[PDB]
Amino acid sequence: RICGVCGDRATGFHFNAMTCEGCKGFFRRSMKRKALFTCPFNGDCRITKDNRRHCQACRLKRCVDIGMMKEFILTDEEVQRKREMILKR
Amino acid sequence: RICGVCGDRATGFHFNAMTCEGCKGFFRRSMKRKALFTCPFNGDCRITKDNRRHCQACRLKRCVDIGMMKEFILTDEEVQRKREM
DNA sequence: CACGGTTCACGAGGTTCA
DNA sequence: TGAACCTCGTGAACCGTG
Ligand SMILES: [Zn+2]
Ligand SMILES: [Zn+2]
Ligand SMILES: [Zn+2]
Ligand SMILES: [Zn+2]
Repeated sequence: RICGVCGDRATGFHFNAMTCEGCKGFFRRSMKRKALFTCPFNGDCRITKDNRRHCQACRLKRCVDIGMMKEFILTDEEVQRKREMILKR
Repeated sequence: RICGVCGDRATGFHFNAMTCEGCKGFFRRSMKRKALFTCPFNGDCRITKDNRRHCQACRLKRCVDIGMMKEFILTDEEVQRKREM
């Protein structure tokens, strides 16, 4: 269906919210990288499939608000223990 | 395509507008200095690739008249925090 | 299939130096 | 001023396990 962050074509659930592939990734990177973003405008930017790269603060706050969750992102160790298991197959 | 300010060949989007490399820089430099310009002639020079730099006031105007947003310029703070790594 | 991650080409922000 | 260059954030493709 539709991405709950930017409106774009969703591709399924990601981190617990219906989203597109861009926002799936923006959300994982942003949380892992612990980025802190700051809106250049008013803090209530209207996110769309085309302007979403313009306000990260608003995009990120939106992800969290529609329900996306960091706890679903793997930790480095979980990834490692996981690379080890695919590389043991 | 073509630069929305001078007609030069644009290099991609810049501050949210299709623009050449020079107008890109001119915009960012002006805004980072708040630089206010005045125009030596009337107040509507026709900006071209050639003259382009003879009227700062009219150019910066046209820049804004086509979308370029000073908000997309990195803040002294962000330009810094980031300037570390 | 669903949904975690990884790969890699590409856009757009800033910087250098003539 | 602006050509040329350095960076890294993006997202389309794609891999792998549950
Ligand atoms: Zn989205
Ligand atoms: Zn915003
Ligand atoms: Zn131009
Ligand atoms: Zn003028």
